[PDB]
Amino acid sequence: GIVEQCCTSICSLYQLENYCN
Amino acid sequence: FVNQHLCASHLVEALYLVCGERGFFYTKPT
Repeated sequence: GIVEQCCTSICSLYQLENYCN
Repeated sequence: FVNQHLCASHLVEALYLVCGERGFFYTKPT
């Protein structure tokens, strides 16, 4: 999931957009 | 907006800000 991946990696708004696909 | 790791509720808030209308899913399964 997103929570686990962004816990362990940087998630800028550019990256976060990919989960709004 | 800091470009760091987002583990806390701050991740759900930030996704909600970029999506605008909750076009995403998932929460801690418990």
